[PDB]
Amino acid sequence: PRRRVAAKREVLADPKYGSQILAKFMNHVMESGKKAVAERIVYGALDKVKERGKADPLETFEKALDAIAPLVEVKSRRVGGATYQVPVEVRPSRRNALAMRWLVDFARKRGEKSMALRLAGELLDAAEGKGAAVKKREDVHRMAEANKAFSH
Amino acid sequence: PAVKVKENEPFDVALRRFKRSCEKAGVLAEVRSREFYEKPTAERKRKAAAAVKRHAKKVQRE
Amino acid sequence: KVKKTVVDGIAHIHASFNNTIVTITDRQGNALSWATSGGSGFRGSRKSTPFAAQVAAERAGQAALEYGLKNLDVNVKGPGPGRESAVRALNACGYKIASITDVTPIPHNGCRPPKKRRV
RNA sequence: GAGUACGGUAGAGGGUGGUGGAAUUUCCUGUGUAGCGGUGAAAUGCGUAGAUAUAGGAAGGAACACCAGUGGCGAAGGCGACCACCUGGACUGAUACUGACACUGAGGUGCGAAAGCGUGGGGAGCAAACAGGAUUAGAUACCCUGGUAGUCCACGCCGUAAACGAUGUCGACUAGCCGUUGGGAUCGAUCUUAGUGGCGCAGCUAACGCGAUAAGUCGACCGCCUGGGGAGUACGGCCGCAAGGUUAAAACUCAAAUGAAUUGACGGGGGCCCGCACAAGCGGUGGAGCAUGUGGUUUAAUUCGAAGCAACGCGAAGA
Ligand SMILES: [Mg+2]
Ligand SMILES: [Mg+2]
Ligand SMILES: [Mg+2]
Ligand SMILES: [Mg+2]
Ligand SMILES: [Mg+2]
Ligand SMILES: [Mg+2]
Ligand SMILES: [Mg+2]
Ligand SMILES: [Mg+2]
Ligand SMILES: [Mg+2]
Ligand SMILES: [Mg+2]
Ligand SMILES: [Mg+2]
Ligand SMILES: [Mg+2]
Ligand SMILES: [Mg+2]
Ligand SMILES: [Mg+2]
Ligand SMILES: [Mg+2]
Ligand SMILES: [Mg+2]
Ligand SMILES: [Mg+2]
Ligand SMILES: [Mg+2]
Ligand SMILES: [Mg+2]
Ligand SMILES: [Mg+2]
Ligand SMILES: [Mg+2]
Ligand SMILES: [Mg+2]
Ligand SMILES: [Mg+2]
Ligand SMILES: [Mg+2]
Ligand SMILES: [Mg+2]
Ligand SMILES: [Mg+2]
Ligand SMILES: [Mg+2]
Ligand SMILES: [Mg+2]
Ligand SMILES: [Mg+2]
Ligand SMILES: [Mg+2]
Ligand SMILES: [Mg+2]
Ligand SMILES: [Mg+2]
Ligand SMILES: [Mg+2]
Ligand SMILES: [Mg+2]
Ligand SMILES: [Mg+2]
Ligand SMILES: [Mg+2]
Ligand SMILES: [Mg+2]
Ligand SMILES: [Mg+2]
Ligand SMILES: [Mg+2]
Ligand SMILES: [Mg+2]
Ligand SMILES: [Mg+2]
Repeated sequence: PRRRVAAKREVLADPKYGSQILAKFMNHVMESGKKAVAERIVYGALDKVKERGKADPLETFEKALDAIAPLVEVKSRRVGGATYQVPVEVRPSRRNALAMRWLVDFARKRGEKSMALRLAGELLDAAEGKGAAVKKREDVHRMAEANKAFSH
Repeated sequence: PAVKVKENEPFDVALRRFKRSCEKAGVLAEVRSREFYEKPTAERKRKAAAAVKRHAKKVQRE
Repeated sequence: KVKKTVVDGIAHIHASFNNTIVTITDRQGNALSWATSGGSGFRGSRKSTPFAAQVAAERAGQAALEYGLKNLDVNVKGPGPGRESAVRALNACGYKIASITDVTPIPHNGCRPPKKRRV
């Protein structure tokens, strides 16, 4: 807007795990106002992660998130005569939402049985970085690096 | 124009001194003032405008 | 398969608006290594940016490091951008900046410049 | 009033020669190798027949950074490197001298930017014409790469410019304040001249504005105007080598053309500010079938109305 008066309502409604990042992932994965469906999907994926990896799924989710969080991104700018793209570093808050959005978007289109094992596969892949989300993050990064002549 | 490096001075005083000397010499101004031919009518017009602005600025302090 | 050594050379920066050219010679002015912002792979407006100047200068310095060259007199000529970027690029390569001079030519009256653009 | 004689001051005032440094270009030679150049982005063009860059040498032409200023000089046009020679004028101080010798000026006489013309030289950079590449619907343009006359010199011609302060020359009067360029006096200060700028009281003006450098108050002489077009054109005369210049109508046609200022609107003028206007996100329409309204076509009739946003599940909350 033009005022900068908009507030920031805080939502932290983790039922049993008591995690903040999990709550925002819930809000991201929720569709058409179906909270219960999101709860069941995310918890099934989490339980699959647990039954697969001996490590506790909390830290696996955290390290998958921290391996998909970008640092800089390319943004278009209207110079008045040319189509230019400038690299800008991410705001510390925005990278979490970017990672969540990328993860859910890439998980939505696997083609396997259900989003339980879809999100399970994505979390395992991004835990060390063999998922498509990490590849596209690296592609965005290499855009930003190849457009470093502007930088500023 | 030219800069002296001495007493193992860090590579921060060197560039600052070089820039200060260059702007003292006004190399950039002179080279910018010659990229195109600038006809004597425009000469006199620009100088008259500079004179009127300079006198207005001088008066405006009182 | 020809080899020769040299110490305490001079590096030239030619920084025009469109492009910047970096070259290295001895005190006798014999070319050893040169690099251009056009050759660094920019080919356009980017070629004018100071970052391209940094890349070209460091590339030429790293190419010329094969001859030793423990000392440099770097001299710059031209009003284009990247006038000082190439200096720091050369300092990154690991040379000793003995002196920095400008050799920008300034005619006293000279020939008349071209007609003014109407854009 | 006007002028003469005598010391000084400043100045890109004019003319003829000579000499400097920076830079561009071209040629030769060494090192070196894959780009240079240019643009809004490109391409033409220049490059492995070795370019650009880089170092040294040579040739030639032209303009004279910094000083530089609301600065100076000149009748105007105009005049910036340095030195020598020839030469005009102006400011400045005292004394002496001539004793109205003054102002203006139809005709005439000269000087007169640039472009242009003639004869002969010279030719680096720039650059009409021209060639090629772009942009575009087209682009005989703006942009890019080249490029001839010309720009320079000598002699001759041409006589024009928004040749402008859009303000003829000469003389005398009329409150003040702040600068600045030359020169004087009196004790940094005060006064006084000749210029060059900024404000401002009266006064003037349609208004803008001018205001001791009048567009105020007055004198002397000269030039010019009489609605807009046709037209500064035609014919005649006089000049010019030519280009053309100068003097200068009429028929016909219209009821206006015009100056200054006021309010609004507008701008690919400027400055602030606001709105799901962008940006940051979510979800759709435009693709399918069906419902519904409209346009068109058909019909005997498809009953009238609504038509950019501000018509089209609208009058019609029931053919
Ligand atoms: Mg150019
Ligand atoms: Mg060369
Ligand atoms: Mg040379
Ligand atoms: Mg004059
Ligand atoms: Mg001429
Ligand atoms: Mg001619
Ligand atoms: Mg001639
Ligand atoms: Mg000739
Ligand atoms: Mg030429
Ligand atoms: Mg051209
Ligand atoms: Mg050319
Ligand atoms: Mg040429
Ligand atoms: Mg001709
Ligand atoms: Mg001549
Ligand atoms: Mg004039
Ligand atoms: Mg007149
Ligand atoms: Mg008039
Ligand atoms: Mg007169
Ligand atoms: Mg008068
Ligand atoms: Mg007289
Ligand atoms: Mg008079
Ligand atoms: Mg008088
Ligand atoms: Mg006034
Ligand atoms: Mg009047
Ligand atoms: Mg009047
Ligand atoms: Mg009378
Ligand atoms: Mg009279
Ligand atoms: Mg009179
Ligand atoms: Mg008439
Ligand atoms: Mg009439
Ligand atoms: Mg008439
Ligand atoms: Mg005529
Ligand atoms: Mg007739
Ligand atoms: Mg005639
Ligand atoms: Mg008007
Ligand atoms: Mg408007
Ligand atoms: Mg948006
Ligand atoms: Mg549809
Ligand atoms: Mg359709
Ligand atoms: Mg109807
Ligand atoms: Mg509706």
